[PDB]
Amino acid sequence: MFDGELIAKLVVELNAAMTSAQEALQFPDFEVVQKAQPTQQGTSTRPTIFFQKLFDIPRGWPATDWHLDNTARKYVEITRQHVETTFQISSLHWQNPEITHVVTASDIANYVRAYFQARSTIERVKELDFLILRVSQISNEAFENDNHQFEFHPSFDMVVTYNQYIRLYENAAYSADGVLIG
Amino acid sequence: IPGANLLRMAFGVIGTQIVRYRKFEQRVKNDQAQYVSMFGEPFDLAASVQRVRRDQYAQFNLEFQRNYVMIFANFDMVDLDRNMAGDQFLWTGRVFQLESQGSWFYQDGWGVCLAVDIGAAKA
Repeated sequence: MFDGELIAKLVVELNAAMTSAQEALQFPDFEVVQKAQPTQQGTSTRPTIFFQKLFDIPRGWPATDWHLDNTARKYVEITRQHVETTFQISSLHWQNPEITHVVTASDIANYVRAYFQARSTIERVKELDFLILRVSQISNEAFENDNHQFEFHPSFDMVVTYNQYIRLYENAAYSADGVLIG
Repeated sequence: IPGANLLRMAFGVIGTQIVRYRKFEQRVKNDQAQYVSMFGEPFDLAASVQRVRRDQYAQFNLEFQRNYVMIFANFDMVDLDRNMAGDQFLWTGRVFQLESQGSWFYQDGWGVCLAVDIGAAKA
C-alpha cells in the first residue's frame, strides 16, 4: 500500500477528527498540514495539526503465496509483509489571555488522541485496510516562539499497521519422473 | 556635552517619522494565573526608526522569521522590570527589549513586530 494512499487516508481521517472537535470545543477554525514541506513555507496563525513519518518495523517473516498463470505457464510469486509505521502528531495554538473562553493546544491534542482510540472510529477505519495500536504518552513542550512569547507545542506518536505487496515471477513444472536402484 | 541633548538638535537635519506610543500602568489576573496588562492614553511621538534586518531559521519545517526594528527617540522609555514594557506601531503593534541614556537626555529602542493593529484608520 506504501505511502501516498496511506498519507491521503490519514489526511482525510485527521480532517474528520478536526471537523468533530470544532463542534466539540468551539475552535475559531482549523488546518491540517504536513511537516517537512518540500517548498519554503510560512506557518499559519490558526489552530493547526502537523504530522510526520518517523520509521518502519517489518514485524515478522515475509509470507509468500503462489498464483498460476495458465496461458504463459508461469507462477507469479506474491509476497506480503505486515509493516508497522509510527506517525508523530502535534498541534499548535496561541493563548490570548483576554478572552474568557479558554481552549488549550494540549486540549486539542488530547481530543484528537481520544478520537482515534474510540471503537467506532476503529470499526470505520478497518475497511480502509489498516488499524491502530495504543497511545501511551502526550507531552507539553515550551518554546520562545518568533514573537518572543512563550508557547506550547504538545505532541504524541501513533502507530498504524498494514500490509505491503510485491510481485515477482517464477517457473513452473508439470510432470515428474525418477529412477529406482538397489 | 552630556547636557543639552544631541538627538533633539540632530532631528533638525535628518528628518524623522511619527509613531503612536502608549505606556504601561498595571496588570491583573484572569483566573488562570496569567497576567493581563492595561495601557493608557497613547500619544504621538517623533522618532527615528532604523533597521537590523532579520534572517530566519527552523525548528522543524517551521521557519519562524522574527521581525525586528531599531528606533531612536528622545524619551525615557523602559523595556522590562518587575512590570510590563511599552508599545508602539509604525504600521503594526511592536514591543522592545533594551535601555539607553534616558536619565541624561535621550534614548534609543528596539522592536518585535506583533501581528497587526486593530484597524479603523490604524487604531
